[PDB]
Amino acid sequence: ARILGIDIPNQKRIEIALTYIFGIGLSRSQAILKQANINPDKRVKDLTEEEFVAIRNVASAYKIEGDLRREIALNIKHLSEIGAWRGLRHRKNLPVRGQRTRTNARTRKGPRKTVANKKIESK
Amino acid sequence: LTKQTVHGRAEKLSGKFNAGKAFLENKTPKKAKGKTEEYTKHRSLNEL
Amino acid sequence: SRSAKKGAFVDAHLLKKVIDMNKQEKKRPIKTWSRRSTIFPEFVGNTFAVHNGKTFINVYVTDDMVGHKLGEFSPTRNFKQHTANR
Amino acid sequence: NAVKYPELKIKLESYDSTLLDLTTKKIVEVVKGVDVKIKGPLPLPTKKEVITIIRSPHVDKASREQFEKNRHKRLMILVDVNQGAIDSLKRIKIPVGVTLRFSK
Amino acid sequence: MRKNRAPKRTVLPDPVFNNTLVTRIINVIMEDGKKGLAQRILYGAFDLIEQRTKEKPLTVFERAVGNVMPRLELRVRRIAGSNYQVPTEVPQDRKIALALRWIAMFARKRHEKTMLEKIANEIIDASNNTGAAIKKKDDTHKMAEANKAFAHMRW
Amino acid sequence: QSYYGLGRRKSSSAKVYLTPTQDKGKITVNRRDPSEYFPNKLVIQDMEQPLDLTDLKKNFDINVVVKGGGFTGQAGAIRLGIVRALLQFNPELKKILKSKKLTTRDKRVKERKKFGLYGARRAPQFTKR
Amino acid sequence: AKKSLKVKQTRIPKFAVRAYTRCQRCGRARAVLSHFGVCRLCFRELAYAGAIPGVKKASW
RNA sequence: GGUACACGAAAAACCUUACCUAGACUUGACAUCCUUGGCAAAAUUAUGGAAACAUAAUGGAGGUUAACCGAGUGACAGGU
RNA sequence: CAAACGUGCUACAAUGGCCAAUACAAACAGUCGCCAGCUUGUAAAAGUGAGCAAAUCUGUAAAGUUGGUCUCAGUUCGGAUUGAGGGCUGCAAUUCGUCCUCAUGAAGUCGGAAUCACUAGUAAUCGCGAAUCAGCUAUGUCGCGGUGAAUACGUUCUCG
Ligand SMILES: [Mg+2]
Ligand SMILES: [Mg+2]
Ligand SMILES: [Mg+2]
Ligand SMILES: [Mg+2]
Ligand SMILES: [Mg+2]
Ligand SMILES: [Mg+2]
Ligand SMILES: [Mg+2]
Ligand SMILES: [Mg+2]
Ligand SMILES: [Mg+2]
Ligand SMILES: [Mg+2]
Ligand SMILES: [Mg+2]
Ligand SMILES: [Mg+2]
Ligand SMILES: [Mg+2]
Ligand SMILES: [Mg+2]
Ligand SMILES: [Mg+2]
Ligand SMILES: [Mg+2]
Ligand SMILES: [Zn+2]
Repeated sequence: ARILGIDIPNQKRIEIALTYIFGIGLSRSQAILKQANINPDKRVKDLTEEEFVAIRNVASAYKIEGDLRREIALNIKHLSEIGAWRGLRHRKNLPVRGQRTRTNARTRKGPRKTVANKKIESK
Repeated sequence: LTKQTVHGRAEKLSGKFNAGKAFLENKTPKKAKGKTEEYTKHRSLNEL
Repeated sequence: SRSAKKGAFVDAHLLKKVIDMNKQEKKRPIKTWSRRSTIFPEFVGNTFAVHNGKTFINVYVTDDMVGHKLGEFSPTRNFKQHTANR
Repeated sequence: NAVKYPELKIKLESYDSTLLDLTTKKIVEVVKGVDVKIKGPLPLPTKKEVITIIRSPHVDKASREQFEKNRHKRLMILVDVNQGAIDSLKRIKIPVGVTLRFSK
Repeated sequence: MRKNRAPKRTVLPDPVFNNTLVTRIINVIMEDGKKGLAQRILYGAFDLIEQRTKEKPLTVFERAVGNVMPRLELRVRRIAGSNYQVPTEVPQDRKIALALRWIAMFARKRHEKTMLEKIANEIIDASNNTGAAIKKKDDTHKMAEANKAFAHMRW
Repeated sequence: QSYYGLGRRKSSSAKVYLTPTQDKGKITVNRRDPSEYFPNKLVIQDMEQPLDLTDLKKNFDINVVVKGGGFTGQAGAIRLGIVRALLQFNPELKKILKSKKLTTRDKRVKERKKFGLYGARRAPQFTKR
Repeated sequence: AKKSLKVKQTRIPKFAVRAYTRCQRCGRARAVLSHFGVCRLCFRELAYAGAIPGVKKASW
């Protein structure tokens, strides 16, 4: 569309269109929506320039969607440049919080790389 | 062109360390174990 | 996470040694068993020997490591390679 | 003539049932042998607690038995008592199991 | 190894069109134990049928379900390799029941939209002997006709 | 001359009051319109199932008090309640009502969960291997 | 190592959260009924002798 | 194997805990029997302390030793 | 923690997602507790604070009914993972507590060979309570109720 480099679907309502932006989710989209007073359920294609400037202004007032990626990136580098054990745990692509790593937590380990289970000839 | 800096952390957390240190120096040994008290019996025939 | 009213937490044994050790110029590693003490602004510049479980690993605190817990910058277990079962 | 106690609300509870009925019969008989208008020996719902315990010592959680303990409850409210009833109330001797909740 | 024949629960006459069979198909489309939801879905489809076919919904439903009802049933009987099938005459109760089960099963797989229109289209598509349930009935009938020889031996 | 009936089903009482009237029955459940007290999911006919095949033209004013259960269980209670009140006005009605088995407590209640089982009759998955 | 833990449990600890409940007849630590202060396998023996008034077998 | 695998465990941050690394103890943290006295154990405040534990303090309910507080003392206690 | 298996939860959706209004339970538990109402807070919760030693007071029932919207998309599905800010318990939450808010949005569109349970208030499903417990991704265990099915012709095969 016209809001920064994001191309919000044209045939979709504005409150979901704001979610399509990286730095704006759903709850925060409603906050901008209520604050700007623009009524929801108004398809973005059937919207005028008067709303397109106010919404951009409040979005600019909030944290820029493009800066958040580098903000998370600096934070990981900030965590790794300290030498924290949590940083180390985030370092080797493993659960950072307290999640178990015995039989689960594959969403951070990608696909399974099947090895060879021990050979049991009986005892 | 740079708008100086708006980060640096510290300051915000600094107030938190001050709050924690003030608590630690405040610490009063108010050790206790309980709440409501009395009204604890099984009654009788008021004299048997 | 940790509440506001409570604030931070040090055992106050580590705090007393740090105050004494900062005044003394010829500082040496401080042997602390308290992995539970959060790093306070005054800790900056000192070095500590946190008990990993077996030995005392030396950590040099900076103006950046401020805020987390003193045991968080040291490990406790070690795993580096498996072994083919079959 | 006097009262000295209006609305004497006797409450009964016990782990056993037959003893509870027996105590109500004895209480009613004495209190009607004196000049008191008993409202009636009404029954209250019995609070039942159940504890589940595994039979086996080490393994087999599936085999677990159960036990129960019923708190049978009754209510009895006396309108006017007076010394004539109260003094006779001293010689009642309530079997241990029954528990009294005299509320004056 | 049982020697006892199971009892049967009542079928209940329908509450609208007074056609028992409606309650059966309601129970068939049941999912998650929602009696309410299922009635609504089904009843909405008759209203769509009115809007489209301009005829009585009960008559259309009978014309669809009665046309779908099969005649022969193929029971699997293995001896040594594979199974030689055996065509047997299915009872009247099972005839309606099997018809209803197929109607629902091909209805919850159509490319259409909300299952109201989905299920509505299947029944109207089955009143003219051209649909998905029809093909299933056609296939089993042809399989039975092909395996006519072994019908004499059952067990 | 009113009539009283007490039905029950799934731990749900019922107090049905049969009052002679000649100005439309005006079915009523717990001082509220039946269409609002029930999901009106066509459940209203059921309670009237024994009051339909005989008659409702006698315009019996119904005063229903039900306290307990869900909504089908409450409906089951009043049908039995309607039938039990019906057993005081023209004992002939009983015969035909007995036939359809509309004068019997359903006796069906939810079973107790058993230990080692995931429900009344369910059981854990069995793994041999 | 049983006797020392039993004695330590009776003794008051230096922190409130350091206090746990152990069976009073035996020394079993886990599966202790606070309603009776008796572990699950002593409660069975006691219940089968009539020592606890009112605990009868259940039929539900 | 069926008859193990949301099992013992109806609650592993400390405690639990039976494991490892360390800092401390030896008729012992707990008990009896014996010669012998009771004019305490607690808890808490100080200093050193990771805390165990030490050195100083209010010296403590009570009942004259009942229970326990001890000394001496070898049989022994103790072992998940 | 390179991996494998068992038992469950959540899903892959319009028999649905979200929002608003709203009707109907049983059982159990409760004075270091249940906590009503009120005030503050986007919320977890905090403060005030009655009532209840209990058929009295407290522990919001949800599915369900109606209305609005989505219009079949890896999406207003799905919630994982990750970053930050908060609340509670507790000396103490980094190893290793959980809850809330914001941010992100993995896989997954019905699952191969082969397997499990169930014969009515049962299967399926929706909530509620208790035990151990200061607190606890118990989705576990033991209980309670709401809605509520389909099928059994027969012993030829299969297991015991
Ligand atoms: Mg964990
Ligand atoms: Mg032992
Ligand atoms: Mg075995
Ligand atoms: Mg431990
Ligand atoms: Mg003295
Ligand atoms: Mg003496
Ligand atoms: Mg031994
Ligand atoms: Mg389960
Ligand atoms: Mg909807
Ligand atoms: Mg009242
Ligand atoms: Mg995909
Ligand atoms: Mg989702
Ligand atoms: Mg944490
Ligand atoms: Mg699809
Ligand atoms: Mg059976
Ligand atoms: Mg399910
Ligand atoms: Zn025990």
